[PDB]
Amino acid sequence: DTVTIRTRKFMTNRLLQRKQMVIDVLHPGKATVPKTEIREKLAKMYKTTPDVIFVFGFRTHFGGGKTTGFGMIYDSLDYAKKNEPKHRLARHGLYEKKKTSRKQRKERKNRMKKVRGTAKANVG
Amino acid sequence: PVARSWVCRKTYVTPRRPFEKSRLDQELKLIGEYGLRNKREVWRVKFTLAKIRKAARELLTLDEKDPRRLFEGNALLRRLVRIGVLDEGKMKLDYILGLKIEDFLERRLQTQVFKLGLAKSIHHARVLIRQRHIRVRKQVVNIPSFIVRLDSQKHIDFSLRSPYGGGRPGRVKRKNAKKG
Amino acid sequence: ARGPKKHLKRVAAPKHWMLDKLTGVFAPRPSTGPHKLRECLPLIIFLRNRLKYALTGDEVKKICMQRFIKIDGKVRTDITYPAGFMDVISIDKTGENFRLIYDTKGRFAVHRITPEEAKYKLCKVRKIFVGTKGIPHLVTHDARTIRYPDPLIKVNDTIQIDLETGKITDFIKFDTGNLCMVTGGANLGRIGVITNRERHPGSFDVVHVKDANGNSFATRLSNIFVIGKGNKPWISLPRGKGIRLTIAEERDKRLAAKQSSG
RNA sequence: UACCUGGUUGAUCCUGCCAGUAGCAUAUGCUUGUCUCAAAGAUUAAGCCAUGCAUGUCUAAGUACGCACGGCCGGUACAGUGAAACUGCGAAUGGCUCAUUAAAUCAGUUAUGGUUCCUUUGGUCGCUCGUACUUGGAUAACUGUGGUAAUUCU
RNA sequence: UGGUGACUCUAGAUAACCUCGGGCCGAUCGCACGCCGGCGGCGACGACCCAUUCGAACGUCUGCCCUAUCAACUUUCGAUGGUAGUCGCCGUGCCUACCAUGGUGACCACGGGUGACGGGGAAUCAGGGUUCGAUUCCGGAGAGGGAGCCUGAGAAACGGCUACCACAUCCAAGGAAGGCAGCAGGCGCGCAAAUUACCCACUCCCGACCCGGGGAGGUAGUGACGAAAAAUAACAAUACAGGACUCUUUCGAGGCCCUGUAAUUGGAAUGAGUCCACUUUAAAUCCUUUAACGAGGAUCCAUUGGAGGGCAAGUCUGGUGCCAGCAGCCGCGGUAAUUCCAGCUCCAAUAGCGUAUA
RNA sequence: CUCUCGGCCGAAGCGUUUACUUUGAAAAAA
Ligand SMILES: [Mg+2]
Ligand SMILES: [Mg+2]
Ligand SMILES: [Mg+2]
Ligand SMILES: [Mg+2]
Ligand SMILES: [Mg+2]
Ligand SMILES: [Mg+2]
Ligand SMILES: [Mg+2]
Ligand SMILES: [Mg+2]
Ligand SMILES: [Mg+2]
Ligand SMILES: [Mg+2]
Ligand SMILES: [Mg+2]
Ligand SMILES: [Mg+2]
Ligand SMILES: [Mg+2]
Ligand SMILES: [Mg+2]
Ligand SMILES: [Mg+2]
Ligand SMILES: [Mg+2]
Ligand SMILES: [Mg+2]
Ligand SMILES: [Mg+2]
Ligand SMILES: [Mg+2]
Ligand SMILES: [Mg+2]
Ligand SMILES: [Mg+2]
Ligand SMILES: [Mg+2]
Ligand SMILES: [Mg+2]
Ligand SMILES: [Mg+2]
Ligand SMILES: [Mg+2]
Ligand SMILES: [Mg+2]
Ligand SMILES: [Mg+2]
Ligand SMILES: [Mg+2]
Ligand SMILES: [Mg+2]
Ligand SMILES: [Mg+2]
Ligand SMILES: [Mg+2]
Ligand SMILES: [Mg+2]
Ligand SMILES: [Mg+2]
Ligand SMILES: [Mg+2]
Ligand SMILES: [Mg+2]
Ligand SMILES: [Mg+2]
Ligand SMILES: [Mg+2]
Ligand SMILES: [Mg+2]
Ligand SMILES: [Mg+2]
Ligand SMILES: [Mg+2]
Ligand SMILES: [Mg+2]
Ligand SMILES: [Mg+2]
Ligand SMILES: [Mg+2]
Ligand SMILES: [Mg+2]
Ligand SMILES: [Mg+2]
Repeated sequence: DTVTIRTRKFMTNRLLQRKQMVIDVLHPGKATVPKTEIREKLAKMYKTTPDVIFVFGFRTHFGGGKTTGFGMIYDSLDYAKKNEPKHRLARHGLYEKKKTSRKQRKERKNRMKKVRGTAKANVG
Repeated sequence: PVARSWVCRKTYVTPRRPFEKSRLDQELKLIGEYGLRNKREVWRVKFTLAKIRKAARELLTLDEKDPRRLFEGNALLRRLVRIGVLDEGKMKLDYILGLKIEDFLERRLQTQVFKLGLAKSIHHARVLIRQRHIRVRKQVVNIPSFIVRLDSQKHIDFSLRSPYGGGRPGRVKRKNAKKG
Repeated sequence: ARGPKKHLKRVAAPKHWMLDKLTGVFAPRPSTGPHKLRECLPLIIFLRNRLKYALTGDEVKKICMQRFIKIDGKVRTDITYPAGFMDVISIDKTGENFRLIYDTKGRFAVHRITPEEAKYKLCKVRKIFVGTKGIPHLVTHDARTIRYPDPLIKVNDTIQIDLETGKITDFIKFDTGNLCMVTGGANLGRIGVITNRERHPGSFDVVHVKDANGNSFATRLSNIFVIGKGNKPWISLPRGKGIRLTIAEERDKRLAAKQSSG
């Protein structure tokens, strides 16, 4: 019941299709608010669904009163899917990486650097 | 190459003659009265003041009418005022050279807490600050040597998180209450 | 080094870009283009730093590929494409139109403009050469080269160019009693009226300029840029009227702004 | 902070160095709870080097007849994703080190009216009076037959 | 016609020239589909040549450490200048041909040395200096040593190639392949220096490209090079022990200040740690946020040097007896050692402190 | 210090030349 959302710098990008802003949080007793919570409070301010909003970079000040971050709120889910850097989509679980390491595709790369045409595909 | 800042300074200088009765006694007194940790803390202050005295001395050779003397001087005096050392009567340039160590050892948070009578001994104070019971405005300060600005002095508190002003009891009262 | 250099170290970037030591080893290295790199702005500095629109290089990239940004009415999809003094950035989506002028302090500032005024720019004429069947040629500071100009246009004259047709509408001749900005130098970003121009053969030509506050200073002729006829500038001026300030008075500017704030 | 003490003589004043005293970097001995920063195979051997990686690249817009996929509707020249290969571009930057190098490098200063310049930006691109509703041959991937202990061989 | 401080400039007119180891004039691609059998909108590549940008390359003026146990130097083989060329991208003894006999030097040439890459800078400093700058920015050089070229706008390129020298790998003995002064890591050298870690999220770069790639870079690990903040206790009572102000002729009294020591009591306060969850982040880590536990004696204990003088601090106590030993220097040690070896004490700086060396 | 043009003042001159001095502009960022 005691948690407070204020929004400091605020701007609208017509060109990224988003409401892009700074998020302030008052949480005097508690440990830092989890993001899945803060999205809800934030959501009910701008009346939009939870889905479409992305908060990050939360930092808590010494002595435990306040927390500062960024958030950005997209018009359509889809716009988000295009415009958002992917890892953030992945914290929501929309986008999924490939689990191959760097040594992996590096090795495979130098392997098929050694053969001619159709044979390249036969290597892994 | 890298993305890193290399800048740093030394915050103090160690005296030329290591052992002299005079220095040792005077600096011991300074240590005791304000409850400092080691001779370093004294040299630290002594050095920060020393810089100021150098700036001033190298303004004083310049003519009054010079833009730089006027501007740079007014800045220096202003900082020196708002920390609480100088007054606005004495706000001329030369009264700077009239400054002593004690004056900065005044405006340390450690001593301010003991002057405002929040803590009952100087050392009790140094503990109290480090123990996070102390706060400035809404801000909690963990450092004994935090120079307290003139205007920020009027609010120095017991920090609503703590037992003292903020009504939750500590570990110790908790245990004695769980036995009884 | 064998051949040309493609990187720019962050620290050696041009000062007035205002970059930080902390966030990288490099900086943008403006692509080759119309304005000299030392002098100019890259689109990515301007768009993500001055304007704050984009946070990172990548968000910017996503901006230029929706082909939003137009420089002089044409889409530039290159993010490091240099814009420079006296240049127009049009963003159609926000209806925002920026011209690039120098501050008093010598930095490019964000300066907003009427959609009307955005339809033209000023240029300096760097040289005049005749070529190919006696046809006269203009070269601006923008590198725009223009043929069949009015024979009355001589060197160091300003032209007004329609950005649509790329054709000169009318021009201002370089003379005492006209109104200029210093483009690069110590005095960069200042505005005044030409008092005097002294000529040293075999060297730089020295120009004296006087303010609206009556202060005077010199530059090299190449650094002068003639904005207006008599006392009245053709372009909109930036918020700072283009007159510098002794530090001392600027401090009091700030202070009065602190006492009137509340 | 514009600073000096001990040491020659039985004692004294000197010249005078030795020693002390404070920083600063490299090493090193002992010790070490907390947090923020952060240098780090330069000196001697620009001595030697296993192994892995450090430079690749496709839009709608240069070449697709790989069924590799699917793909629909199937005489549609070519629907579409697309490995490979040809083509284009890049590999001259960046990274490392300090052997050489003493008006050389280099710094400020100037010049190119004494030259070259991928690219980018703008200019030009029916100014020439004399099979085109489209031209010629080859080659790679691919198919196959191979060689050599050995290769990013052919 | 136009332009410069100045052209053998730019533009114009005339005669011709034009390389088969050829110069320009688009035999090309996409998306929309529309108009009166014809017409065309936007783009993508191309392209000779101007101009421009990034440059690059040669020149100008002034500036460098030590050395005379280097005083004359260069010129038959270009030294200095002249004239015509060749070569080059052009200016030039750059190179050839022919002439001239010059050019440099105590204002230090020429030669040698440098534990010499040059700067921006660093350390130290009253004023003046001295020393250092391999090292993150700028410039130069180099990729085992030399040399020589292909390709190209651009290399005399080394994660291209061709030799020779030095090294070293494979071999079926015919042959083949090498270049860590990129990142890691290994050997050797040494007084002397980190993980065969995770990443393209940031910063920028390259590409036909919004999409791919990057040991450039970023992030962790190791890190007492160095720099910043900063714990190891605070409080109260007593118990005294003491001391200063007040009262008393003194005895004494004081509820008034302080201080120590308390194998005195007392609960209050916290971080170190352990540790749920959040946050952090490309994924983690740390910090910060926060629940839960977590402080009374050898514990959750501070060490390094010192204790004759310089120089701060012992005429202690026991051992040694010109030995072992200390001692930077002056000195100490030969049976009462304020200097050794130790126990006690105290003294200096303090999460630091000693040694050696520039 | 002085004359030829332009709107009594600017461009044109020179005065022997330097050193010294003050002033301007140029001096990458870190
Ligand atoms: Mg390089
Ligand atoms: Mg000139
Ligand atoms: Mg004697
Ligand atoms: Mg004696
Ligand atoms: Mg000495
Ligand atoms: Mg902690
Ligand atoms: Mg080495
Ligand atoms: Mg060396
Ligand atoms: Mg290829
Ligand atoms: Mg290109
Ligand atoms: Mg073009
Ligand atoms: Mg085959
Ligand atoms: Mg000649
Ligand atoms: Mg010649
Ligand atoms: Mg000859
Ligand atoms: Mg050397
Ligand atoms: Mg040096
Ligand atoms: Mg260096
Ligand atoms: Mg290194
Ligand atoms: Mg370098
Ligand atoms: Mg090289
Ligand atoms: Mg080697
Ligand atoms: Mg090329
Ligand atoms: Mg080579
Ligand atoms: Mg290599
Ligand atoms: Mg290379
Ligand atoms: Mg290595
Ligand atoms: Mg060893
Ligand atoms: Mg080390
Ligand atoms: Mg990246
Ligand atoms: Mg990518
Ligand atoms: Mg690296
Ligand atoms: Mg670590
Ligand atoms: Mg150490
Ligand atoms: Mg430290
Ligand atoms: Mg920790
Ligand atoms: Mg305890
Ligand atoms: Mg001890
Ligand atoms: Mg002893
Ligand atoms: Mg002593
Ligand atoms: Mg003593
Ligand atoms: Mg010693
Ligand atoms: Mg001694
Ligand atoms: Mg010492
Ligand atoms: Mg500077």
